[PDB]
Amino acid sequence: ITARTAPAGGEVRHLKMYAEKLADGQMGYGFEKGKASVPGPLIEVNEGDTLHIEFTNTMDVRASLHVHGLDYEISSDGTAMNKSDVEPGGTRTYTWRTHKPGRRDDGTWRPGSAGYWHYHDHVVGTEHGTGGIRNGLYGPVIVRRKGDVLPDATHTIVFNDMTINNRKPHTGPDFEATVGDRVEIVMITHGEYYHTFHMHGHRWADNRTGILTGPDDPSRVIDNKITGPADSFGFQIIAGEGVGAGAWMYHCHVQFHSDMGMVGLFLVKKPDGTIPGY
Amino acid sequence: TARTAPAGGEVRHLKMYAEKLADGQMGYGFEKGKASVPGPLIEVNEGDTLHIEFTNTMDVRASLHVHGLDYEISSDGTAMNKSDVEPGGTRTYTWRTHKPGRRDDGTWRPGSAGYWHYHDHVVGTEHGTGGIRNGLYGPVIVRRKGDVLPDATHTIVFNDMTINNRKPHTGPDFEATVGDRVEIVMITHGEYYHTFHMHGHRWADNRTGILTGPDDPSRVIDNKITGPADSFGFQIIAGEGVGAGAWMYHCHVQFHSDMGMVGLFLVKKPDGTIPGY
Amino acid sequence: ITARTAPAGGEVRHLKMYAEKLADGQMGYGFEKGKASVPGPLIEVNEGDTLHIEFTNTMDVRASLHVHGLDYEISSDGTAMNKSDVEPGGTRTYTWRTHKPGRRDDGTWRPGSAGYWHYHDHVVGTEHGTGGIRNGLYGPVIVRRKGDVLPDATHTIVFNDMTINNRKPHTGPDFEATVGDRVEIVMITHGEYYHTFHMHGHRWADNRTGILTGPDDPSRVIDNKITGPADSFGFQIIAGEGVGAGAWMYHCHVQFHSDMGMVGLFLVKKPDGTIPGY
Ligand SMILES: [Cu+2]
Ligand SMILES: [Cu+2]
Ligand SMILES: [Cu+2]
Ligand SMILES: [Cu+2]
Ligand SMILES: [Cu+2]
Ligand SMILES: [Cu+2]
Ligand SMILES: [Cu+2]
Ligand SMILES: [Cu+2]
Ligand SMILES: [Cu+2]
Ligand SMILES: [Cu+2]
Ligand SMILES: [Cu+2]
Ligand SMILES: [Cu+2]
Ligand SMILES: [O-]
Ligand SMILES: [O-]
Ligand SMILES: [O-]
Repeated sequence: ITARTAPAGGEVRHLKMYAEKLADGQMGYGFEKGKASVPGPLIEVNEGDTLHIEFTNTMDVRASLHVHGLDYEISSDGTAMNKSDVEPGGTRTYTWRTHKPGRRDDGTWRPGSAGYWHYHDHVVGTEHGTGGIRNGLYGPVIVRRKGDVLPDATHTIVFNDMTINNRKPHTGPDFEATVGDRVEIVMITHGEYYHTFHMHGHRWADNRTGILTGPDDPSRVIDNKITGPADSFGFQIIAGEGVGAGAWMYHCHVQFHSDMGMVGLFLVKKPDGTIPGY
Repeated sequence: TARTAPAGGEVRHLKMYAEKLADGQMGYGFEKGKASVPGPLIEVNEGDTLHIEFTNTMDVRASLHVHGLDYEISSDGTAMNKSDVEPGGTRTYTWRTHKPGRRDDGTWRPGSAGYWHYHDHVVGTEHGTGGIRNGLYGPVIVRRKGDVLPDATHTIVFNDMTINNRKPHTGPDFEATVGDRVEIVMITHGEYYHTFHMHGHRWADNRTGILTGPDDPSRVIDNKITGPADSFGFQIIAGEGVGAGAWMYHCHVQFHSDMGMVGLFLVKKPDGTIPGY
Repeated sequence: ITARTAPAGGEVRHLKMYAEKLADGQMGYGFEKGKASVPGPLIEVNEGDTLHIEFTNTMDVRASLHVHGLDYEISSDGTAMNKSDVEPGGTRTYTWRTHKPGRRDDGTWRPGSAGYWHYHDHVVGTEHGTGGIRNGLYGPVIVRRKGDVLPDATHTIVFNDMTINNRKPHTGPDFEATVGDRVEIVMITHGEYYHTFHMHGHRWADNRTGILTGPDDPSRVIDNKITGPADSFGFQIIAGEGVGAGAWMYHCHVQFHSDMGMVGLFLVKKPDGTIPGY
């Protein structure tokens, strides 16, 4: 493999994070005050890393940080029940850990932390974060295994109820690549509805990485994936591989959802920057 | 050095009843007056045969239908095939299981092993809609030789918008000690899709919920979409890498968790305490 | 393996197809005028094959052909946006390609096209084909890998909203086999609803082929599979294996759906043609 690959983990990392009310009534996470986003910023670590997150709640209601997949003690689970949320104006340090896979004392195989995961609020509106998730308090987390192939770019697509990334219907988001780029997609679902994520012109493996290890990998190859609230998966594709440049739609394939605006464009450009037809 | 399942091939006999419960629910049991919702766990090894003498103590027809396991049409539990049971009647159902292996044509026949379930097929409608709603469902585990055995098995059924037909916000809660090998059988019934989530723990999305080793490509998840009659299971080490605590499990459909589809996996320290209580 | 198996692909194939309004208001695809069907005809190719489809729209509204899984250039994506649909009475040639898996220049493993796929309209009623799909413009596509086991027969089961193959409730379809037949099912979902496909007396592997490669195959074995709009999977079973002859139900296991008529029969006959009980 002459693609770039992830190194062995084991670093201690520190991060500052905020929750902020946005002017339009949404709520977002950010690494810097005044720079919150929906979805929140991507967090990327290597198996074995530890992450300490000093989280400041700048809002006038309690809020928290809850993460899927990664190791955390009960004091970092982000729930009111376990006294793990954060009062208005307060600050709390959360700790997320990750571990490599390996053989247990009893001979069984402990799975590693690697995967496409996500974080979100757990106390805004209800004790399950229903109002916080609705308002935009969610973001992606990637844990890489040593040797995983690294992409040119990562895009995050969140089906939150009947919106993509809390955007107005029929406003994408769109993103751009050049034929041949290695593009990574993190796909997260939140809210009340099931969805089916579909991409024109591209396909991926329904496994941890979205990639086949080789000719022995039995994972199915798909272009359409059912998802429900708090499901997270990811994959990498070679933009335009075997199909060329174009305005490649991605959308939820539930027909009513598609018709109501759950559609975006994967704009794959020729080496001269053009898109066939535009 | 964990305990593992032996090779199967025994003929087993079981008595089972369907009973109307005082509150209007219906449940299966191994003994009259000891019916439960979910019904009792049935556990066999690949190659075993199970003969179930089933007695319907209710005033309506009822049946037993099973997923995954081999049965002849006379044991499919449907009215169509005359395998339901009249009120007060008794019928012997036979379920079989087989090991995987090579067919004459060189193809690979899959075994019966898996996390399965049984349920009524004739109460209320000819698809068991009323019987399932009333509580006539239960788990079945078929083990492959060499499968790792747990310390304890718990059954979690999302039946419409309830867990195990319980009132909203009443669990069920389960208890373990840090380090216990805990097995979960997860079954869905009714009209709704759900997403099963556990705080602090994760499992492999494959037959056993466990990876065979470094080559196992199965994804590792903590959130699984499920629909009516889906069944899966897994094993976790309670509190592994995360410690003791009151660990929530719930459906992650936001309205469903808000409406009460939540329980607690109470993982105790060796002194019996739960951090915070 | 002394079963029949798929050969290596790499042929250029040509096909004529039509879209046709049916007397009852449905719309169907066909290989010949007056022989349209819902589902449309099965298209079956080998990895490496190319397929040129000369598609004629005989209807009074625009219509198109969009395919999942297979390689196509943007000019064959079947969307209005990319000028890829067909005006009333018009004709257009679509090209679908397939490729085998293999090693990329960077050492990564490119997945092949093989799988259980499907095609459908993309412009009737809305720009996502909502009206065309509703009316019956969908059909199965199988791409075989060299060495794949070939069945005795293939049946296509489409959960389209709350119908099977657009049929009236409680009218099947029913299929017939003899104990020991190798039967292939292509299972496609369309519309607005999620479903769970269940077959009495039989089970399959939740992987690309529905079959285990051997004792090392980790895929789960199931008899109940959740599906959403534009999901497609398939499998092979040995009719009556270990269970014998009988009227074996298949249905959606959503209780309201089976009660409302999403039920059919897999009629597995003894060598004398009878079905136990009839
Ligand atoms: Cu939670
Ligand atoms: Cu959707
Ligand atoms: Cu498409
Ligand atoms: Cu969550
Ligand atoms: Cu049934
Ligand atoms: Cu739910
Ligand atoms: Cu969680
Ligand atoms: Cu069932
Ligand atoms: Cu589309
Ligand atoms: Cu259905
Ligand atoms: Cu069944
Ligand atoms: Cu489609
Ligand atoms: O959660
Ligand atoms: O069933
Ligand atoms: O589509």
